[PDB]
Amino acid sequence: DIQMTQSPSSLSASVGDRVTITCRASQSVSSAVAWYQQKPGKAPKLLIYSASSLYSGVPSRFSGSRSGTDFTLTISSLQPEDFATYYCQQSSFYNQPFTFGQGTKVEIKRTVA
Amino acid sequence: EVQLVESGGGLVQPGGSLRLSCAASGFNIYSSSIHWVRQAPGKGLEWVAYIYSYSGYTSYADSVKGRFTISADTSKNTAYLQMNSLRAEDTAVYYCARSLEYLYSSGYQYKWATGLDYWGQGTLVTVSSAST
Amino acid sequence: LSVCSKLCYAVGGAPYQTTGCALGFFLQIYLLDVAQLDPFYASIILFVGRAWDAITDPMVGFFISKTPWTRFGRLMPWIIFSTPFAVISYFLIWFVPDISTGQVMWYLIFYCIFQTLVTCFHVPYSALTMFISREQSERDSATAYRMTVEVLGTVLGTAIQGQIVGKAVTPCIENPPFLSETNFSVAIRNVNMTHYTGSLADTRNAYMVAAGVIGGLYILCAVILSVGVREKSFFRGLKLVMNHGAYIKLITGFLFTSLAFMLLEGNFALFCTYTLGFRNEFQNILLAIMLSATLTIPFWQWFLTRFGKKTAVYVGISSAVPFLITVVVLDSNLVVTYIVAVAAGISVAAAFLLPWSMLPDVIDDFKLQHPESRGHEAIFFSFYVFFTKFTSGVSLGISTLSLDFAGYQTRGCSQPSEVNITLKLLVSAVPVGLILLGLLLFKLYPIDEEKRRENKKA
Ligand SMILES: CC/C=C\C/C=C\C/C=C\CCCCCCCC(=O)OC[C@@H](O)COP(=O)(O)OCC[N+](C)(C)C
Ligand SMILES: *[C@@H]1O[C@H](CO)[C@@H](O)[C@H](O)[C@H]1NC(C)=O
Ligand SMILES: *[C@@H]1O[C@H](CO)[C@@H](O)[C@H](O)[C@H]1NC(C)=O
Repeated sequence: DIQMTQSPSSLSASVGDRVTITCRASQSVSSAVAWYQQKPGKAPKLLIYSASSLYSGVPSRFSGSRSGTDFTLTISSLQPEDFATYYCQQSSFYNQPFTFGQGTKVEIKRTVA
Repeated sequence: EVQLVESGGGLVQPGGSLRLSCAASGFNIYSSSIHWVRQAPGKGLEWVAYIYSYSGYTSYADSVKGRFTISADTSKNTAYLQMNSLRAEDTAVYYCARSLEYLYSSGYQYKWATGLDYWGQGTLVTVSSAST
Repeated sequence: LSVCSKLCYAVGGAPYQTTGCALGFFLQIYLLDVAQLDPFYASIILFVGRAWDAITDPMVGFFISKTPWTRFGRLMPWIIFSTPFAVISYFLIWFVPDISTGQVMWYLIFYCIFQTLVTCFHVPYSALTMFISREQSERDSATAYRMTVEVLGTVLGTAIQGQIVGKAVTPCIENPPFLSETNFSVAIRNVNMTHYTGSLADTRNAYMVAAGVIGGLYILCAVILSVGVREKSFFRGLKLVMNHGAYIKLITGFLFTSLAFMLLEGNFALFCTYTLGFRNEFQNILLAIMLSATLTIPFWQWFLTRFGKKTAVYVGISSAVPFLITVVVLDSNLVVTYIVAVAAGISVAAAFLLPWSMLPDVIDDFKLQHPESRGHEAIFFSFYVFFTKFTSGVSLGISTLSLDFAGYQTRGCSQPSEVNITLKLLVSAVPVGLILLGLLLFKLYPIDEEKRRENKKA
């Protein structure tokens, strides 16, 4: 099994901010990542497969990148409908268990009360 | 239009038999693959099993190997997940999901990968001696 | 005449060798990988093309001396006019057709046309020697220049076709882990290919670029040859060639050895990629082989001068056996592969330099056995070259056919077990068998460094 680890586990960012979520794969190479997004109480949605390939029907806000086994997902303009939990999955048949990451809960940012 | 509807849930006794069904519409199972992925109540997603319905190639998670058996039925176009010898920690919401097999480039080689493109709605199973 | 032309006549040997080299090594890899033809039809193409190259040599050799001395010369207009069509039909071999039906004919027709035209260029160029000048010393010096340039042209063809194609490696799809039959026809369905088809178009463009570069060298060398050089029965012969038994024994021996080595050429070009798994740097290995052979040829000349030629044949052609066994016995290693490659290059240089210098000795022995014969001296070279090329074509066809029967998978990145067993037998079992049978039939060759008599009499 490959230990996929999402380094931030709770992100705070208001509408418009540049959001970045990383997912370190323990194994060095020959792995793909698949980024999904899950709303509270709804099924996930495949956002980006092959670490850079947007799925058909997904807004262009999202962008993936493979930076030396450090897969990354970035949202350019966080629309107030992107407050969900983003998961990274080990998509590759060479590394068989397609285990998911921990998750990254994105929540609005404001002054603490 | 593609649609995946799950069936089979409710309460299970710890160490019981539950067959979860995943009925498909708008596509043929015998031509495509199916993943099953569970999400624990209040935890992250956890991949459970996978099947390529044409050849019959099944994979399982390290926690479910030898307990769960995935299969596919073309006479009904339905994926199946049989769950036997259930521990009181497999209670979750199970989603079946069509895969999207693609090829990623590793140098000159084009290796195979799979992404769960369309997800089912998920059904809730509670493995417990007494709940709710 | 003087070096004012002996240098211009030299470069003319390059077009035949570069085109002939880049083909011989890479063509089987082309039709199987970037052209993606059925290995049955690829075997048909290879066999028929090399057999047609063998057939068109005496055809063209007879077609001359029947053509009149024009205002440009008699042998020169052949070279002047065959070059455009030669480079055209050579570019179209390394070009994938624009049709879905009749892909095999697109390669048969153009490979055969290129063979015919490169023959109409090489055979009048070869026969141009006897009309360069009247002094035999000048013709021998021009022949030495030409053979030097031909070896260097083998080197250039290998280097160019390997470095241009090496920049865009052929894409391979790993065996589908979710499939048992290893068929791609099922896996590719419902799967995007724009990336794979893009990489395939990249390697096809690399092959087209290499074809264009080699054709440009062809055109340039032909123009230099045409501007710097200005020139000034048979059934009985075939019945007579079978009455010189020593020549026949030399032919059987050297033919078995040369056949082994050309089998090595083709099936090793494929084997280095698919069995050993060095798909990324097999061009470097081929270039190392060719460079070792070319730099070690002069050593073999010194060896011929030191010992007998019958000792050099044994030592040189036998040096290949242990390394050819080693390369298949021990697992893949790019440090061991380079060593077996340089040893095989040395042995290749030996096995191809020895006949070229031992055949004139049987010519001199025939000049003493039947010392009244006029003509009937290049019939020996013609027979030897025909039975070299025809047999090499038959063997390459049978090799690709056996690879077809072993279940060769196109687009694959790891071939089945039977294909690897065959690629190991076609480099060690069959080639070493042929090498030993050749060196055993060479024990039946009478001149055993008794050439002193044939020399003093002359
Ligand atoms: C594993 C190896 C794979 C492939 C290698 C096998 C075949 C391809 C290579 C060559 C095929 C071309 C064969 C055509 C005839 C042989 C050419 C040859 O190699 O014949 C030697 C000749 O070239 C000597 O010319 P040299 O440069 O020695 O000058 C001589 C100077 N002098 C006269 C004073 C001694
Ligand atoms: C596998 O490939 C062979 C050769 O292309 C073909 O004849 C056969 O029908 C294929 N099998 C399938 C499509 O399952
Ligand atoms: C495959 O992906 C490419 C982008 O890399 C896209 O242009 C093409 O339309 C896709 N084709 C299919 C069959 O979806």
